[PDB]
Amino acid sequence: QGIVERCCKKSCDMKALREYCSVV
Amino acid sequence: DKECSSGLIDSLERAREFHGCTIITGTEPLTISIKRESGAHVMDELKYGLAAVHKIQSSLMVHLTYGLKSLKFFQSLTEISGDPDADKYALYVLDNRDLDELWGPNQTVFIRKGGVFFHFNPKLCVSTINQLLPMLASKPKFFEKSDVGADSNGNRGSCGTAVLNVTLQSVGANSAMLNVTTKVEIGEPQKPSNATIVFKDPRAFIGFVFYHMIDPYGNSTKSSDDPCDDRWKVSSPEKSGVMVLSNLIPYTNYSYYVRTMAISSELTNAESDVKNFRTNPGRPSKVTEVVATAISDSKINVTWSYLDKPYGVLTRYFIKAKLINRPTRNNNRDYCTEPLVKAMENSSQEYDDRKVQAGMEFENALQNFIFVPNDDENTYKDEEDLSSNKQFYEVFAKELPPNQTHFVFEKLRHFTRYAIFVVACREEIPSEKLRDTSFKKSLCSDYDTVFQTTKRKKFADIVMDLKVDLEHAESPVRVRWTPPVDPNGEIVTYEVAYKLQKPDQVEEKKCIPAADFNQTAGYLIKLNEGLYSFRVRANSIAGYGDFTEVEHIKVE
Amino acid sequence: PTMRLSQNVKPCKSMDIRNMVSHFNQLENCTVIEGFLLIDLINDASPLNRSFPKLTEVTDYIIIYRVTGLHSLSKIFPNLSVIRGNKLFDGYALVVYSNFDLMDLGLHKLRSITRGGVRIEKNHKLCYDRTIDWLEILAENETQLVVLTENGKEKECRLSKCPGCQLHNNRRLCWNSKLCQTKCPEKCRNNCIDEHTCCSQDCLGGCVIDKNGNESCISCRNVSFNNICMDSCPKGYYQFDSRCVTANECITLTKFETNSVYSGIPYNGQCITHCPTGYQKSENKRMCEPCPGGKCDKECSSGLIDSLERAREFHGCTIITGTEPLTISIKRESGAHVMDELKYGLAAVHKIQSSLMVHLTYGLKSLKFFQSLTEISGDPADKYALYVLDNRDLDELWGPNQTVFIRKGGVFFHFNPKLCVSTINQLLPMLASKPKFFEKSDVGADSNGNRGSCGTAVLNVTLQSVGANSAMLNVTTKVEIGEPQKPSNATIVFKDPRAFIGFVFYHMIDPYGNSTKSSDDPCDDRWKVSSPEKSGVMVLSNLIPYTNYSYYVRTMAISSELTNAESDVKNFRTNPGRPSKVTEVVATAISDSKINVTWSYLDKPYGVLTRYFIKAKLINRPTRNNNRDYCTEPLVKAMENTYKDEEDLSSNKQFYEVFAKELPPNQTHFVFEKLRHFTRYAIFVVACREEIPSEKLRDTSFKKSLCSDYDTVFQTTKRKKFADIVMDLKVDLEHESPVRVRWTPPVDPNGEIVTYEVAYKLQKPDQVEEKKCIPAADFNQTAGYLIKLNEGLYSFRVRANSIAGYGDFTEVEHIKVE
Amino acid sequence: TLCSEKLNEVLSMVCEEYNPVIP
Ligand SMILES: *[C@@H]1O[C@H](CO)[C@@H](O)[C@H](O)[C@H]1NC(C)=O
Ligand SMILES: *[C@@H]1O[C@H](CO)[C@@H](O)[C@H](O)[C@H]1NC(C)=O
Ligand SMILES: *[C@@H]1O[C@H](CO)[C@@H](O)[C@H](O)[C@H]1NC(C)=O
Ligand SMILES: *[C@@H]1O[C@H](CO)[C@@H](O)[C@H](O)[C@H]1NC(C)=O
Ligand SMILES: *[C@@H]1O[C@H](CO)[C@@H](O)[C@H](O)[C@H]1NC(C)=O
Ligand SMILES: *[C@@H]1O[C@H](CO)[C@@H](O)[C@H](O)[C@H]1NC(C)=O
Ligand SMILES: *[C@@H]1O[C@H](CO)[C@@H](O)[C@H](O)[C@H]1NC(C)=O
Ligand SMILES: *[C@@H]1O[C@H](CO)[C@@H](O)[C@H](O)[C@H]1NC(C)=O
Ligand SMILES: *[C@@H]1O[C@H](CO)[C@@H](O)[C@H](O)[C@H]1NC(C)=O
Ligand SMILES: *[C@@H]1O[C@H](CO)[C@@H](O)[C@H](O)[C@H]1NC(C)=O
Ligand SMILES: *[C@@H]1O[C@H](CO)[C@@H](O)[C@H](O)[C@H]1NC(C)=O
Ligand SMILES: *[C@@H]1O[C@H](CO)[C@@H](O)[C@H](O)[C@H]1NC(C)=O
Ligand SMILES: *[C@@H]1O[C@H](CO)[C@@H](O)[C@H](O)[C@H]1NC(C)=O
Ligand SMILES: *[C@@H]1O[C@H](CO)[C@@H](O)[C@H](O)[C@H]1NC(C)=O
Ligand SMILES: *[C@@H]1O[C@H](CO)[C@@H](O)[C@H](O)[C@H]1NC(C)=O
Ligand SMILES: *[C@@H]1O[C@H](CO)[C@@H](O)[C@H](O)[C@H]1NC(C)=O
Repeated sequence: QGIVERCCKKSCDMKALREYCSVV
Repeated sequence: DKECSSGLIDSLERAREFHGCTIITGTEPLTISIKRESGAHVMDELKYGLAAVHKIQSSLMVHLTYGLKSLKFFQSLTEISGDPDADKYALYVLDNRDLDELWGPNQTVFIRKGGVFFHFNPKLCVSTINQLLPMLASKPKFFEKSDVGADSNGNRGSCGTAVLNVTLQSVGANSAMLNVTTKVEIGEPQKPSNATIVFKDPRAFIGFVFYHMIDPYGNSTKSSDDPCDDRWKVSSPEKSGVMVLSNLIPYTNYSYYVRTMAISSELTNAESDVKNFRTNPGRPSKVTEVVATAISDSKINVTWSYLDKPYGVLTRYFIKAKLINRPTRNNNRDYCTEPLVKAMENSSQEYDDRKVQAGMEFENALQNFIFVPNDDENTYKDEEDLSSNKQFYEVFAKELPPNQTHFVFEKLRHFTRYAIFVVACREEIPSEKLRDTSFKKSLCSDYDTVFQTTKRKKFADIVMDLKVDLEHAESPVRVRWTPPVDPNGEIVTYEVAYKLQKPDQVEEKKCIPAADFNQTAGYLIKLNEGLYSFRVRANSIAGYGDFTEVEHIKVE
Repeated sequence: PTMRLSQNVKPCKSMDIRNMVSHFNQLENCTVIEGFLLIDLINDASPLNRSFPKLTEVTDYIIIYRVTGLHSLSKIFPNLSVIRGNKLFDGYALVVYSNFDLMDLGLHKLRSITRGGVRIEKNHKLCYDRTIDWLEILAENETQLVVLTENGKEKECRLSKCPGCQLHNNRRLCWNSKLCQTKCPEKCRNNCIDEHTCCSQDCLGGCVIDKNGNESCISCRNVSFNNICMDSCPKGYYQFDSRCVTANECITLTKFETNSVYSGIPYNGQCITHCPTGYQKSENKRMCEPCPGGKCDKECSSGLIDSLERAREFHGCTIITGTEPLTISIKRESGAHVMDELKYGLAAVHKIQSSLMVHLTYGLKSLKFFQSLTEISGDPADKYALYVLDNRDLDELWGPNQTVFIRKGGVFFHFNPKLCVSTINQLLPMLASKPKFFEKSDVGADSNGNRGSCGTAVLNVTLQSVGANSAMLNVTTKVEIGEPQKPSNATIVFKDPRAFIGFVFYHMIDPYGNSTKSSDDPCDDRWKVSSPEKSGVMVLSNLIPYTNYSYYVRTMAISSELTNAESDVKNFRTNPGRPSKVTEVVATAISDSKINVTWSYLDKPYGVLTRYFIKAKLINRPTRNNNRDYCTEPLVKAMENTYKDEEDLSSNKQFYEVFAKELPPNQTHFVFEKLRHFTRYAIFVVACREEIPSEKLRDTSFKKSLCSDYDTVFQTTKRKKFADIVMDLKVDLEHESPVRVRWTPPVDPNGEIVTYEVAYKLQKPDQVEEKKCIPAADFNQTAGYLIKLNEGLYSFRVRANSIAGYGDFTEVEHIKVE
Repeated sequence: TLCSEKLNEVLSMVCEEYNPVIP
C-alpha cells in the first residue's frame, strides 16, 4: 500500500496524507 | 459492368487482375492478404486494381497483411451484399499490422447482412470501429466484445487525440522559434480547471516532438502511402514546449507540426495541424553569367542573368565601373628591337521505452518503503565622377530596375582597362529598416569583378605639327614635331620614315625610343644631297599608330 | 590457516538515519550494520563534523534518498569496504537517489559488492559516477545491475578531470579529482589491498598487515566467530548473516521486512528469519517443525505485483485468492536479477483461485518461477483465465515438466515479440475443454513471436560454385514432404505438400561480414531477397566482382504453419574480374626528349594490382596547312593490352617510335627518355591484377582480360632546343646585278619549314630591318635567294619558321653595295 | 493524483517533518 497505491493510483486529501508525519 | 469473380489476392500482382471491375461476385469471400517485402507502393497498385468495384456479392476479408495503411483504397465501394465468412460475419478484419483506418471520411458502406469482426489490429483505434455502427442494416446499439476486440484493437495506435495550437515567436535568416500555446497539464494540477491536455502522472510525458520539412507548395500531408517515410526532420523530445529550428534556408516555405510523445502505456495524446512560414530574406546570390565586351573606344557593353534563387525580392541591380590605370612600359625591356602589335587580354525510428518505465516503477517502489503511515564596399549608390579634364569617366555607377539585364556606358577613357561590379539587392523588411541601425546590412550580394578593355581609338595615335629644317646651309637635316595630344598608354618609340624621290628607290625608316627629345624636342638626321620626303609616326604600348602627312626637303 | 579480523567487531541492528542530524549518534561504535542502513530526508547535513571510520561493512544494502547539505559521501563512510547484500531492496544493494548537494562519493576503501548492484540517479551535482568500473566491484556472475543516469553529465560535469591516475578503457578511473581508483589482477578477485599487495582468500575487502607480518581480515568471506573466520559455524551456534550466535541469542535478533519486525529462529545451524517451506515455527518460537505434515498451507490475497520488492511479501503463500486477478507487471531495465527474487516471492504457491495476468512487463524471461503451480481455477477478466499482453521480454511459459490445469475460461495472448507460437501451443491440452486449436480471436499469429528466433530448426546451406559475377548455392539439409519418406536423420518434415512454399535466399554486400539479418519492419530491409524456390538450388547473378557478400536461407509455408527452418549467415567473396581504369592521368613535357606521366588509382582495383603498364607511341606531327598562306599570317606558337616489355628504336637511334615498360605496383610517376622532339605521343596507363589459379590451370589462352581498359592521353615535347635553324649562310653579289643570299635548310627541322625571313638592315645608326618573306617551296631552285638592294653597307640575318613557330636568327653577316 | 516529484514536494510542504521507519 504505502504511498503510491494510496495517493498516486488514486487521489488523496490533506488528512489522508497527514498520517506520514511526525509533526504538523 | 463486369461482375468479376471473387478470390484471394495474395499479392499486388494478383490485384492487377481486378482492374476495371465494378461488381465483385462469387460465393467465396474476397480475401486481401498481401504482404510487402522489400518495397513500397502497395496503395497505388491495390487501388488501380479494386478502385472500380462498387458492390461485393459475398463477404470481404482482409488479414495477415503488412503495410496496408487503410481500407480506404476501395475508391467506389458502397455495398456489401454480405453472403458469408462464417454464417454470422460479413466483414472480417484480422491481424493487420499498421492498419489504422477504415473507409474515407465521406464514404459509407451498407453491410446488407451479418455483423463485423475485428481483432488483433494493433494500429486501429476501437473508436474508429464504431464509425461502422450506424451503417449496418441490423443497426445495433453497440458491438459485443465477441465481435470487436475492445482490449486488443489499437492498443498502441492511440487515437484520443486533441488538437494543439502552435505559433511562431520569431523568425530569421536561418532559424525560427516555435511555441506550443495549448498548455499541456504535466501532472494533475489539483487546484485548477481547464487544460484539457492533462497527463495523470508527470513521469508519463516524454516531451514535445517537432516535425518540419521544406515544402515550396505548402501542401505536404502528415502521413504517407508508403509505410516508411523520411521526408520529415524529427527533433529530439523536450518537455519545455519551446524549440528553435535552426540551419534553415532563407526565404523558403517551411511546413511543420508537433506531437506529444508519451510512454507506451499512456493513452492521451495530441497533435497540431500542419502550419507554414517563411524564413525571411537573406543575402541574394551573386549575379551569374556576367560578361563584358567592347563596343568602341569610349563605350562598353555589360550583360548578365540571374540563374539562381534570389533569397528575396529584387529591388534594383547596381552597376559600378572603376578606371584601373593602363599599363606602363617596363623600362628594362628594349624597343626598336622587339616591336609591339599588342595582342590584348580579355530509417528506423522505433522509440524505446524501457528506461523511463523502469525508472518510473523504481520511484514507486522506493517511496512505498521510505514513508510510514503514522576589400569590398557596403555603400552602393548612384554616382558619376567625370575626370578633371572632363573627357572621360574615371568612376561610373548607376541603379537599374530589376528587369534590365544589360547596360552600356559612354565617354570612357578610350584605350584602358575597367573593373566592374554587377550586384543585386533585395528589399528591406520592416524589422530591419525601422528597427536596426545602418550596420550589418548584408542585404546586397557579393560581386565578382570583371576586367575588360575598350577599343584603341578611332583615329589612333598621331604626331601633329611636323616640320623639317636644315640650318647653316653644312648642318644635317633635322625633323621637328609635337607628341600626341592624347596618346594611348604612352609612346615608346618614334619611327621617322623617309624616301628618295627617284625610280628604283624604296622608303627606309629610322627607329628611336620615346626619349632623346628633352633638349629642343627635335631630332637630326644626316643625309646627302637630293630630294627626299619624310613621314613620322608613333608607336605605343597599345600598338602601332598611323603616319602623318608627308613633308619634303631638297638637301645640298 | 585460522584468521583474525581487524578490530573487535561490534554489530548493531538495521538503522534508519532519519529527520535530523543528531540522529547520527546512534550510528556510533557500529563496526558492521547487521541489516540495512538508510539515510534519507535530511534537509541539511552540513553541521555534522564526525566521520565514522569504525563502520566497515553492511549486510543488506545502503540507500541515500533526499539528503542535502552533504557534498562528499565519504563524510559518513570512510571505510565502507564490502556490501554483503544478503537481502536486497528491489535487487539493489547501493542506492543514491534524488540528492542535489552530493558531488563526491569518496569510496576509496570499498572493494566488493557481493550481490545485486547499484543505482545512482537524480544527483545533478554528482560527478565521476560513470568513471568507476563497477564491473570490477560487483560479483563475477551476472553484473548488469548498473544504472548511472541523470547526474548532471550534460556539459557542466565534463570537468571530471580525475587526478591528472591510471587510464583504462579510454577513460580515467577515479572516485574524484584526487582519488584514483584501485584494481587488482584476477588472482585476487577485487579484494586486494592495492594493485599488488593481495591478502588471503579468507578475507573480504582486504586486511590489515600486522607489524609482525600477520594478516587481519577487514571482513570474513565466510561466517565469523570470536573475531576469527572459518568456513562454517561451530556446532551449537547458528549463523546470523555474518557470524555465529547461540540459539537464545539468535532468538533476540530481529530483522525488518516491508512492515514486519521478524525475529530469527535458530534451526539447522542457521538463524533464519522464518521457517523454510514445509515447516512451521513452534508456538514458543524456539525452532522449526514440519507442522502437521508436508501441507503447511498458507492463503494470501491477490494483487498487483508492480515491483520485485512488492513480490517478497508473497513468500510462503500456498494459495492465492481474491476476486481481483493477480497481475504481474514488474518492469526492469534488464532481467539481471528478477528471477532470483520472484522465485523466493512466489515459488511456494501451488493453486490460484483467481485468474493470472501478465502485461506491460519489462525484463521477464519466463514464468518458470511458478515452481509448484498446478491449477488456475479461472474464477473470472471474465471468460479469461490467463492474460498475457505486451511483454517485450517474455520468452517462454512454464518449464517443460510443469502442467497447469486451467479449470475454466480461455486464454489471451498478444504483443509478446519474443514468445514463440510453438510455446503457446503447449497449453492446448492444458485447458479444461482440451481444444485442438486456439480461437483466432484469443491468440494472435503475428502479435506473438514476430521478432524472436526461438525455435525452428537450423538449415545447412553450402556454396557450390562462384564466378566474377555470380554464385550458386545448395541446401544440404533434406526436406520431407507430407508423410515422411523415411523417419529420423534431420527430416525437417512438412506435413502437407501444399504447405511448403519453398526456400528463400538473401544476399547483400558486407565487407566486414557481420550484418545481422533482415528486419521485420519496412526500411533497413537492405537484403535483396530472392523469390521462393522449391528445388533448393539457387543462382545469384549480377554480382560485383571481388566483393564480400553475406547470405542466408530461410524457409516459409502457407498460413504461417509453425514448422519452419532457417540458416545462419555466411560469407563469400566473388572472383577478381577486371580492374578499373587508372584514375587522373596527366602528362607533362619535361624537355625536348622527356615526358613526365603522373597517375593515381583512386578506384576499386579488384584482386591485388600486380603490374602497372605504360606504353607510348609516336604520332606524326601535323604538316603543311597549305590552305593558308603563311607569309600573309604566320603561326607564331604551337598549341597542344596484350603486350610484353621493352621498346623500339628509330633507324638513326635518335628517338623511340614506340615505348612500353612494365612497372611494379608501387609506381605513381614515370618519365620517358630519348623521345622525339616536338611530336605528339599517345600514352597508356594500364593496371593489371593477379590471375586466379583456375584461369591458367583449367582455362585456355583466350579472353583473359587481366588488365584494365586503356584511355589515351596526348602530350607534345616542347619546342626542341633553341638551335636547329638555317645553316651555312653566305651572301655575295651575283655579278649592278641583284644581290643573292644562299644557305642550306636545317638537317633537323622543328617540323617542316614553311617560310624564311631574310631580315636585312642598313649599317647606319638607329636603323630597323625590312625583313622579306619567302614561302619556302621554291627557295633553293636558283641555289640562292636573289634580292634587289641599293648602294650601301648592310647586315643580313636569316631564320627559319615551322609549325612549331618562329625559329631564331643566325648570326649576322655583312655586304657592301656600290 | 500525486506521484513522484510532485508528491515529494507536497510532502515537503506538509508536516515539515516525517516519522522513523525502524526507531
Ligand atoms: C487554440 O485552440 C482552440 C481549440 O482548442 C481554438 O478554439 C483557438 O482558436 C486556438 N487559438 C489559437 C490562437 O490558436
Ligand atoms: C511562448 O514561449 C515563451 C517561452 O519560450 C513564453 O514566455 C511565452 O509565454 C509563450 N507564449 C505565450 C502566448 O504564452
Ligand atoms: C479557465 O480557468 C479559469 C480559472 O483559472 C476559469 O475562470 C475559466 O472559466 C476557465 N475556462 C473556461 C472556458 O471556463
Ligand atoms: C502541392 O501543390 C503542387 C502545385 O503547387 C503540386 O504539384 C503537388 O503535387 C502538391 N502536393 C500535394 C501533396 O498535394
Ligand atoms: C509561402 O508562405 C507565404 C506566407 O509566409 C505565402 O504567402 C505563400 O503563398 C507561400 N508560398 C506558396 C507557394 O503558396
Ligand atoms: C522594366 O520595368 C519597368 C517598370 O518597373 C518598365 O517601365 C520597363 O518598361 C521594363 N523594361 C523591360 C525591358 O521590361
Ligand atoms: C549591347 O548590349 C545590348 C543590351 O544592353 C544588346 O542588345 C546588344 O546586342 C549588345 N551588343 C553587343 C555588340 O554585344
Ligand atoms: C561507544 O560510544 C561512546 C560515545 O557515545 C564512547 O564513549 C565509547 O567508547 C564507544 N565504545 C566503543 C566500544 O567504541
Ligand atoms: C559535531 O557533530 C555532533 C554530531 O555528530 C554534534 O553533536 C556536535 O555538536 C558537533 N560539534 C560541533 C562543534 O558543532
Ligand atoms: C518430465 O521429466 C521426465 C524426467 O523426470 C522427462 O523424461 C519428461 O520428458 C519430462 N516431461 C516433459 C513434458 O518435458
Ligand atoms: C548440390 O546441388 C546439386 C544440384 O544443384 C546436386 O546435384 C548435389 O547433389 C547437391 N549436393 C549436396 C551435397 O547437397
Ligand atoms: C548440418 O551440418 C552439420 C555438419 O557440418 C551436421 O552435424 C548437422 O547435423 C547438420 N544439420 C542439419 C539440420 O542438416
Ligand atoms: C572476405 O572474405 C574472405 C574469405 O573468403 C576473408 O579472408 C576476408 O578477410 C574478407 N574481407 C574482409 C574485409 O573481412
Ligand atoms: C562490423 O564491423 C565493423 C568493423 O570492421 C563495424 O564498424 C560495424 O559496426 C560492424 N557491424 C555491426 C552490425 O556491428
Ligand atoms: C615529374 O617526374 C618526377 C620524377 O622524376 C615526379 O616526382 C613528379 O611527380 C613528376 N611531375 C609531373 C608533373 O609529372
Ligand atoms: C616496390 O615494390 C617492391 C615489391 O615488388 C618492394 O620490394 C619495393 O620496396 C617497392 N619500392 C617502393 C619505393 O615502393
